[PDB]
Amino acid sequence: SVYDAAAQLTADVKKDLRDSWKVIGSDKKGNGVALMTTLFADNQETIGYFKRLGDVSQGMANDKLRGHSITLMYALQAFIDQLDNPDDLVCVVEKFAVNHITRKISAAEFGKINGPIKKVLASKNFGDKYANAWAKLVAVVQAAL
Amino acid sequence: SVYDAAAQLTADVKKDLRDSWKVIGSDKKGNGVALMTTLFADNQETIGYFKRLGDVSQGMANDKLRGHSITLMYALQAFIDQLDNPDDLVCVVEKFAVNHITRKISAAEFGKINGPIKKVLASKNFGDKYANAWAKLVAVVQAAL
Ligand code: HEM
Ligand code: HEM
Repeated sequence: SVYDAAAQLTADVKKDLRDSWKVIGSDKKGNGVALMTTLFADNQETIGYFKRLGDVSQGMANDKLRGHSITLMYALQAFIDQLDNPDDLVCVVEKFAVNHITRKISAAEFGKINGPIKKVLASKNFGDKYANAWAKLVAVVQAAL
Repeated sequence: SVYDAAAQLTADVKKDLRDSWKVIGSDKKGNGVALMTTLFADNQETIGYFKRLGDVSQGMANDKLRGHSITLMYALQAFIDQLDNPDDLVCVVEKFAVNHITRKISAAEFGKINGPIKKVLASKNFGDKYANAWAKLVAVVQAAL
């Protein structure tokens, strides 16, 4: 359950999330778009869920993609900000899951974001330790889908 | 249209928005919930749009309401962060409008949030000067609906 997955965020895992986010969340537009383009490149099958965004290969020049990418980073920001209180992290995660459930996005489908995150982290000199920490966070959202 | 509404966001308006957000945004859970509960108390009819949240009379103690309230504050954070680049503000505001248009929330209906904002600001001692600035930000969103 989401309450059990949230308890998997141990002390060091939370610390690593904060340390990496400090750098990554420093450029929400840049890292946000990079995150989305990497997803579409490594998992072309997910582009179908984003028909409304139009020509996704345009990248930064696509206003709708840019708007979505920026917005996505604020959701991550919200998660990081709730790490201190498990009860608040959970209600924020379930709130966020509502619309993804409506789009019929499964836990397995959501998990495809781990690849893009690992690559963006690596581009910033953050290794496997950090990618695994983020996977743990993503797993909390997966438990709610 | 949205671009034109953004044009009303002058240097002084943006300054007052950033100064007031520095305080209001420091307690997203507290002020977020205060905003929602004030909206429900002053305009009971708006509760119709929030059936999913359940017993909203519970306030902060209602996990779903608390979850939605915290999340709402990150949308405002996004707007505030894009104030210096109209191009980014616009794409973020339009991205934000998508779900509200789908819910059939008109510009007039959305405008009902102005009262709650004015009251929350006043509780922190931010007068009409600041309330007018925020009304202008809400007007940019209204232009997108
Ligand atoms: C780090 C992971 C992710 C984050 C933080 C994230 C964040 C968001 C946010 C904040 C929104 C806007 C609010 C809403 O409508 O729910 C959204 C929309 C959306 N998300 Fe997610 N999401 C993530 C991953 C995914 C994945 C992996 C998929 C699909 C395989 C997905 C599909 C969608 C779709 C289709 C939309 C609507 C886009 C539009 O039409 O503008 N999301 N997501
Ligand atoms: C400045 C004011 C407002 C902000 C910043 C805001 C922010 C948000 C955010 C971030 C979400 C989550 C993403 C989404 O589903 O779109 C949302 C959801 C929603 N908003 Fe807005 N909103 C505002 C005012 C309103 C108003 C006035 C209404 C209606 C009278 C409204 C009705 C809704 C509803 C029904 C949801 C879904 C709630 C749920 O079932 O969890 N919003 N809003």
